[PDB]
Amino acid sequence: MNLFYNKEAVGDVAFLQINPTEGEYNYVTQGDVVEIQNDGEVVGYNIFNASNKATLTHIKLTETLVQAFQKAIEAAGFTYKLDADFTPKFVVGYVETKDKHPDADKLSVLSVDVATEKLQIVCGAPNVEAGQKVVVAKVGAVMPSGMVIKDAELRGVASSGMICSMKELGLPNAPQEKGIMVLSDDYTVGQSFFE
Amino acid sequence: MNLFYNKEAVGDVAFLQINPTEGEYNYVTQGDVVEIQNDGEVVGYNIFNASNKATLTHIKLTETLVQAFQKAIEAAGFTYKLDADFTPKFVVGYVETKDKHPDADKLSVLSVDVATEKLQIVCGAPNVEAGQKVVVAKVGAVMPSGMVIKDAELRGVASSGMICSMKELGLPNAPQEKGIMVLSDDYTVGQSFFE
Amino acid sequence: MNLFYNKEAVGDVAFLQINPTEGEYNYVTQGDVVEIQNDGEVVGYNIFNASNKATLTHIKLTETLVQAFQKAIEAAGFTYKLDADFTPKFVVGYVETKDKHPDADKLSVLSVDVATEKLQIVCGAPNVEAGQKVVVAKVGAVMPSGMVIKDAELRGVASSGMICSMKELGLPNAPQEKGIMVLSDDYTVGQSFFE
Amino acid sequence: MNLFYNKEAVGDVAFLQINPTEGEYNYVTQGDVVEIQNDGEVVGYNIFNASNKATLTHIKLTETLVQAFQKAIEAAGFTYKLDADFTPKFVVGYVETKDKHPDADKLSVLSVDVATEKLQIVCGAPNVEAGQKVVVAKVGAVMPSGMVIKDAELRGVASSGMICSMKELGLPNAPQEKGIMVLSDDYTVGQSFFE
Repeated sequence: MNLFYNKEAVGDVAFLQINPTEGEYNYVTQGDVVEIQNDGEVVGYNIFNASNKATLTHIKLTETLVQAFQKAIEAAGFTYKLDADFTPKFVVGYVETKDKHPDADKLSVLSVDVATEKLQIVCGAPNVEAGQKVVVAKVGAVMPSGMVIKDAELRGVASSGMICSMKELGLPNAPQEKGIMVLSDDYTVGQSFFE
Repeated sequence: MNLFYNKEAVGDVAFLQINPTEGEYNYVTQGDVVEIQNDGEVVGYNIFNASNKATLTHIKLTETLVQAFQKAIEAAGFTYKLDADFTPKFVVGYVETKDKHPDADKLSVLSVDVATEKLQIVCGAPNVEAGQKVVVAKVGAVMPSGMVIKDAELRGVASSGMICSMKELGLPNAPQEKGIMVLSDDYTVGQSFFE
Repeated sequence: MNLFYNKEAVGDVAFLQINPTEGEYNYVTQGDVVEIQNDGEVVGYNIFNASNKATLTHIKLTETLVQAFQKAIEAAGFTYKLDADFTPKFVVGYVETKDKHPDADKLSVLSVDVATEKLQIVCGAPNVEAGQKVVVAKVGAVMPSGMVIKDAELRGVASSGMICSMKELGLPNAPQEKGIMVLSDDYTVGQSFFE
Repeated sequence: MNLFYNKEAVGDVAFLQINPTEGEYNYVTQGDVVEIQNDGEVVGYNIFNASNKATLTHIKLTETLVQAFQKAIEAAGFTYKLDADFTPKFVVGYVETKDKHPDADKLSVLSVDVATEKLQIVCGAPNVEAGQKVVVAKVGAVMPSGMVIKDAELRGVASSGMICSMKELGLPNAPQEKGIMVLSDDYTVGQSFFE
């Protein structure tokens, strides 16, 4: 399974994610695309001669590649629709309020304005404070360490996203200061942190 | 959603992996460990004050960490029993036979001896041949590019594992030769490729 | 040779570093250590059976390894002394003053307090301002991109160090904001940026 | 300084490369290019407004960039001529002969055919043998670990290059087999290992 931990950043909480049992795989083939599914849900695709269906010349998914594949599976007759939400998941947010977690003690529940909406995320970073601009890994974001941010819940209260630190953003070497990263007012709430 | 493709080493086929949207999540809390489950299956754990339950000072799961966590969730009253498989997933294999794929043309179906068992994997690498010792990414292995090797099937015939190339093993720069990597007889079938 | 360039963070200035060409190497051998020198200067060492002289089990020099090697070359009779400073080269600095470069136009000359001393560094980053706390790569620091910060000079005025940006500090993905990184007052002038 | 050590691949010999303490730097300015030199040798260049002199939009030197810079420093009046060696440094070589090192015991002196020439390199890798095709890091090559291969000498006999192993070529994880890498006959002597 997977394990995420970060004392000074989020808190002295370990997060174990487990992949559940998987049934036998089924393969529905049509033309050059084979739809593979486990149970009733589709769990993947094997599209052949992909080179003549998409520009594939460390291949990383892009809104345009997904479009190409979507176009191909559709041309094959399948109706399933690939996740095509390429909205930035790492964004600049503003910490409106910070309050004590009702029953955690070293954790705070924050209300972070992220422009498109306001997120309630639980954070244990000792350096976080209201009035700060920070980068939040919204639900869906994929952490360098592997973990995928989900609509979690920390000891009772819901948490939708994570306040990032240098490490979280991908910094190779461990920084002297390990709390979360505080951006200058220069940054704009709602804007993507990455280009 | 994961995407694998490597015209040179595997073949001109793109493997898309999808995780079917998980329903609601339920949280059963007892002491410092919260058992989280989706449907009836447990899908994870949030163990708090993990630092005083395990030695957590790029945290990667080890038989000993899992033991620590298992001891903690049990002490909390839960009966679920965490996984393991720490058996090496990248191993040295021997290509016993190589035959033409009944209906693929540029793909071959191989029978690879991996000591503990014999695997039938489909490979399109132009340089692969019978009599070669090679490194196979068995089912379960996690490819640097993200994808997780599964009990697949390529155009009809089953494929359990993947014959690796320099890139697949994690080589930073693209090598001149892009087929799969052929090891010298020095290597032992069944042994892990990594330390 | 190597080439450094970072319009947005330092200025429209291409940095070419060049290694002059050496010649004849001489080898003075004593016991297990061979002192190699070019001209009259020592340019290296080959210490044999190093395993029984130091703990070498991506080997990176540490104050302690250098000590071990120093002890060995001395025990061999050589008097040369290895440079073992190890003082942090990436530190938090305070921008005291910012003035226009006498004849550059898009560059500013800054006076940065770095606790142990005050450094005059020339910077073209558009977002830098007096009153800001920033991380400076002092003379000697080794930039991820290869270049080694030296007691430079930009169009006339001397520059001892470089004001860093996300990229410079080792961030994998290009950030939306490309100027230099502005730290919060939380940071302490003179302290190392890295742990 | 750098450090290199591969007990199993190269030998129980630690190589220290030392950066000879350079005195002052001198700056000769003409137009937009400043020629910087240490002693009498030129050690670099700072060409300003480089964007309007070359196409600079992880900047890595190319025969064309060097041409652009060369054209600029010349237009400024300087006569120095940029080096820039672009011949592959990591190549496929053939181990013609392998003999015992006259006085090292666990080292062998090899005669490696590299097509353009024959190199005498000293190697301690236990798995190396005559008749093998291997990848050699010729003089000039830059090892991932930092060190720069030079016209060395190991306990008496000269060594021009290094026989590489997985680690040396940049493999992230430590391999089970740590000797040098033996290529299949498929590889061609003299050809670059990297694309």
